[PDB]
Amino acid sequence: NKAAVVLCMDVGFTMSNSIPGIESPFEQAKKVITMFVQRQVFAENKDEIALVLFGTDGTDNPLSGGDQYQNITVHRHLMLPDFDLLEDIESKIQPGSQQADFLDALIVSMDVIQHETIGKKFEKRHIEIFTDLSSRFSKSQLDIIIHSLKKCDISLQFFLPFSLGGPFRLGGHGPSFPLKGITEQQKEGLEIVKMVMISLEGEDGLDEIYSFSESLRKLCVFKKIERHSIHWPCRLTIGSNLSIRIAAYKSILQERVKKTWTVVDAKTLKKEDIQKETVYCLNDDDETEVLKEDIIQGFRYGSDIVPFSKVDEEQMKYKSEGKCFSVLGFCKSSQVQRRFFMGNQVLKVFAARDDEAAAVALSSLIHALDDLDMVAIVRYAYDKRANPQVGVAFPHIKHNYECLVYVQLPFMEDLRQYMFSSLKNSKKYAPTEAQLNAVDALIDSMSLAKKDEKTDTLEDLFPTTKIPNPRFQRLFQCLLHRALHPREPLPPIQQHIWNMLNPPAEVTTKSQIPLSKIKTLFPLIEAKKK
Amino acid sequence: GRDSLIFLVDASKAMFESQSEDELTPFDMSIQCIQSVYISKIISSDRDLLAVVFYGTEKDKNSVNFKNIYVLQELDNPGAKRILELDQFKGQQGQKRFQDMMGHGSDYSLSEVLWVCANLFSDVQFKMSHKRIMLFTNEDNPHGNDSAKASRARTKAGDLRDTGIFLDLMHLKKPGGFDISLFYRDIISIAEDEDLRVHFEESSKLEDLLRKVRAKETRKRALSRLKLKLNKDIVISVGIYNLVQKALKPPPIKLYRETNEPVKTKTRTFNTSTGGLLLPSDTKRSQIYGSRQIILEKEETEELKRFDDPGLMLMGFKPLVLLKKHHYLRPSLFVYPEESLVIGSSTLFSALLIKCLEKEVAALCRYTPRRNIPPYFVALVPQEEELDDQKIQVTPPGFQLVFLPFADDKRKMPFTEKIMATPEQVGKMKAIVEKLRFTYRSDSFENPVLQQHFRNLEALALDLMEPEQAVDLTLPKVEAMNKRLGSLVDEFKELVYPPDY
Ligand SMILES: O=P(O)(O)O[C@H]1[C@H](OP(=O)(O)O)[C@@H](OP(=O)(O)O)[C@H](OP(=O)(O)O)[C@@H](OP(=O)(O)O)[C@H]1OP(=O)(O)O
Repeated sequence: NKAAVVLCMDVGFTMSNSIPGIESPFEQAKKVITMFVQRQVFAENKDEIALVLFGTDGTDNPLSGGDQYQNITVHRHLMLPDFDLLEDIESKIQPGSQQADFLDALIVSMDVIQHETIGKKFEKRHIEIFTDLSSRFSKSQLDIIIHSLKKCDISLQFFLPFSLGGPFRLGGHGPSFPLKGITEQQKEGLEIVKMVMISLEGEDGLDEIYSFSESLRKLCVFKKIERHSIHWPCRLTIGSNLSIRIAAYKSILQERVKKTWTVVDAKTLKKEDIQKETVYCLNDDDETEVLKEDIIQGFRYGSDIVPFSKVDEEQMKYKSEGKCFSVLGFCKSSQVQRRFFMGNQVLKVFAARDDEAAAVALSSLIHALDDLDMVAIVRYAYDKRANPQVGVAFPHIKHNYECLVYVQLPFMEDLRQYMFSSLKNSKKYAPTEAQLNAVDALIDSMSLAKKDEKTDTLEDLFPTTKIPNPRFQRLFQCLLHRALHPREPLPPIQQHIWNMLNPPAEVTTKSQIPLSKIKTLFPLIEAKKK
Repeated sequence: GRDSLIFLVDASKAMFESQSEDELTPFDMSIQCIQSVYISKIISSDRDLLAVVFYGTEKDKNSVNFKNIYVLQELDNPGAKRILELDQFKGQQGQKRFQDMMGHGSDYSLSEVLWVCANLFSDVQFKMSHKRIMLFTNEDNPHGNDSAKASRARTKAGDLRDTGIFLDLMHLKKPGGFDISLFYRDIISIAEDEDLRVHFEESSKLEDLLRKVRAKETRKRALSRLKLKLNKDIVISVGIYNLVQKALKPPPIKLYRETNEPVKTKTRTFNTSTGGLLLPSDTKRSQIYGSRQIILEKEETEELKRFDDPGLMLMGFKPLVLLKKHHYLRPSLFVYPEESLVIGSSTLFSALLIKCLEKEVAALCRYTPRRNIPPYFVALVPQEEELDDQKIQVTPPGFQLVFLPFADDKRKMPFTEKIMATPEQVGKMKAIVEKLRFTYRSDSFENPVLQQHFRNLEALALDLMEPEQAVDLTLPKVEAMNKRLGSLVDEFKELVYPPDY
C-alpha cells in the first residue's frame, strides 16, 4: 500500500572532485536525487521521504550526542515530498568539506526508520546510498547492521560513481569510469558492500549496485517501491469438464501522463470563469436551433440513416456470458505471425495463487505447448460488459517461473489488404553488386550486439527496453523549473538525456566511413514541383 | 478521397453451370462476393460509390440503350435496399429469379459494354478519385467469332486506360482453365510499374476470390510519409501504413425527433468569461500540485514535448534473436519506400532489405510521428514477401515497424517458487493438444459486437419482424471438442487433480 524511503547522500569533500571530462560525483548524485524526487512529487504518491547527509561540516543526527556519527546532518525527516525539498536539494545543499563513515550514516538511517514509522502502515521500507567509498571506515557494527536489517526487513541499494564491471558522457551506455582509477580505499569499501549485500539479498544482491551514470537510464531507484499490479482471477476451460483456476496480470501497459493540462484565464488564472455552451440545429438552410427533446439518437448505415433509441440499443445490444477465458484450439506457432498482434496490453497468466494442483496442471500445459511448439487460441472476456476478444496464448518458460502470455488478435474487420509491388523483381530498382557490398559493410559496422566470450551469447550494446520514457523526465524538469523560476523560459533538454537517447559513440565512429561510401554510391535527389 | 467501382458481370450459360455439385455456381460466387464487398464497405463506413452492371442479358436496361446490357445500379453509396436487391439473386432460387426477370444468353460487343461503363462514370458529379472496373467471367475468348468486335474492344480498352480507368479481370474456374493470354493480355489494366506476369489464378473458392477482390479493389491509404534519416546527410522517403486497425463501432449521431433530419450542433458558445466569446490568447494552461499552481502558455506546452523533427533516424542494427515477441506494445505498422519525394530511394531501400534478410537482423530507429511528439524506440524488422498458392499477396515485402516498450511500460511479476510437472502428465497434455490441433488463418474470427449491432441496424432499416441473432464463431464449440477429446480429460484430471476439489 504505502512505502517509506530515506536517501543517504555523501556530501563529502572527496565526493566533490570533478576529474576533467567527467562531472563531479556530487553533481551526478544530485541529478539522480533530482530525478527521483521529481518523479515522487509529480506522481503525488503517498510514500513519505526522508533525507540524511554525511560529510557535512556540521552534524544533526539524533545520535550525534556522544561525539559519534559526526558530520552527519538529517536534512529532512520522513515527510511527504514537496517543492521545498527540490529547492533545498538543488540549492541549499553544498559540498561539505568533511569525510565520515557511511556505516554511521546507516546507523542513523535505521534509527530514523525505526523511530518515524510509528503509527504508520508503511508496507515497505527501503534505503538508498549515494557514496563514493573514498573514505575509510570501521568494520565493527556491520554485523549488527545486517542482523538488524534482516530483523526489520529493510531493503537496500547502493549507488557509486563507477559500475561494478572515450569521453565519459553522463548517461551513456558503453563506456564508464576507469575501473583502474579507484583508490583502493574504494576497493575495500566495495568488498564490504558486496559482502553485506550478498548477505542481504543473496546471489541477486550484486545486481543492486549501480553507477550514477548507469542509474540515470534505469528505473532501479523505484524498483523497490513500485506498487505491484493486482491480479485478475478467472478460469480457462478446455471443453466443459476441464478447467483451471488462474490469475493474470498486466505485464505491458503504455504509461500515460496522469494529470492533463487545465485551460484557465490569462488574467485571473481561473478555470472556473471559463465554460462552454453549445446549440443544436438542423443542417438545412435557415438554421433553426433544435432543443434536446427534439433530438433522438440515430445511426448511419452507409447512405441510410436509422433512428435508434439508447433503450432499444441496450435491449438489442450483444450480451456476453460473463467473465471467461475459454480456449478454442491450437495451431503452429509459425502460423501466428508476430505482426498480427493487436490490442493495447499483454497478459502474463499464472496459476491461481497458492494452488499446487493448478500449478501442476498449468505447468504440464505449458511444457506440452513448448514441446509441440504450439500456441493456444483463446476467447478472452474481461467482464460481462466488455467486448469479448480472441487472441493467442503462448508458453513463456523461464528458470524461476513459467507463465502463459496472451495478446489480443484481430478480427477480419480490422484487417486491411493492400497490394504492394515487389522489389526484388523491379528492373529499375535492382541494386548494383557494389551497392550491396557497401550496405553489407555498413550493417557490419552499425551492429548493436556482440558475441561475447565465444559463448555464442549476444551481449546487447544498447538495451532500449531498459531506457524509460524521456517524456516524463523532460516534463518534470520543465514543471519544476517553472515552479521555481516563474519568469524564466523553459530550460533546454539535459545533455544526459541526449546521451541515453543515442547509441555509443563507437558505432557512429566506425560507421562514419561506410556512410560516406553509401552517400557516394546512392544518388538521391528531392522532387521539386507537384 | 472518393472513388468508385463497377462490378461488371457476365450472364451466360456457362455462368450458371456448376463444375461439380459440391462446387457452387460461378454466378452465385459473383453475387455473394458483391454482397460481401458491400457489407464490408458499410462496416468500414467508406465514402466510395458503387454500382453493378450485367451483360449477356436477354432483356437490357441502360441509359444509352445498348442491347443485352443491364445497368442494375447507378454509382452510389451502399444501401440496405441494394443489399436486399442483391440477396434476391443468391442461391439456386435467386438464380431462377434472375433467369425469370433478367433472362440470360445473348450476343454482345465488349466495346459497347465498356462504352456504357464510361458513360456511367461520366454521370458522376463529385470529384471521383479513382476509376476501377472489375470484371467477372470464365470466358477467355468473348469474340472468338467476331474479330471486329475483338478489335473494337481492344481499342476501347486502350482508350479507357488512357482515359484513366482501371479494368481488373477476376477470371473463374472453368473446364479447361482460364488463360488471360488469349485475349485480355492487352485488355487488362496491366500495371506499368512492373511486369505483371505474376497474376491471380483461376478462382474456385468463394473465400479465395473474396480475398482476391478485396485485395485488388482498395487503394493504399498512406497514414504518413516521413523521412528515414540514416544521418544528417543520407535521407529517404517512406510511407508508413497500418495493416491492422481496431474497427470501432461507428459513433451514433443525433437526429431530429420527428423529421429524423441529421442535426448539427454548429455551436461552441463561450461563457461570460470574456462575454459571449473568448479569445484563445487569453487562455493559459495550468496544473495544480499540492497547494502549488503552475501555469504555462499553450506554445510552452507544445515546447516541452519537442525532441526532434518528425521522421525515422537510425541508430543501429540488432539481431532478431535479441528482439522479443512478448514485448508487444501497440499495433505494428508497415513501411514501404516512397520515391514520390526523393529519387532513387527504393533502390537503397531494397538493397538494405535484402542485406538485413541475409544477416537476419533488424534496424533500430527513433520514431517521431508528427511535430512535437516524444519518441519511441522502434525496430524495423525486414519482412520478406510471401505469395499464396493462388498468387495472393499474403505478406507484403518491406519493413515491419515494431514498437519497443519503455522501462516505464515494463511491470514486475510477484511470485514465489515455481513447480514443474511429471513427464507423463506432459505427454498426456501433448496428446490432448494434438486432439485439438487446427490450422489458423487470420481471416477466421468475426467481431460478435459489430455483427450483432449491424444486424440490428439492418433489421431496423429494413423493418424486419425481428433482428436476426447472428451466431458467434468465437464461442467455443464446447460439445464438439468434448466429442473430439473423449475420455482423455478425465484420465488427465485423475493424474493431476486430487480426489477433492
Ligand atoms: O537483462 P536481460 O538479459 O535482457 O533480461 C531481462 C531483465 O532480467 P535480468 O537483467 O535480471 O536478466 C528483466 O529484469 P528488469 O531489468 O526489468 O528488472 C527481466 O524481468 P523479470 O526479472 O521481471 O522477469 C526480463 O524478463 P521478462 O521480459 O520476461 O519479464 C528479462 O528478459 P528475459 O525475459 O529475456 O529474461
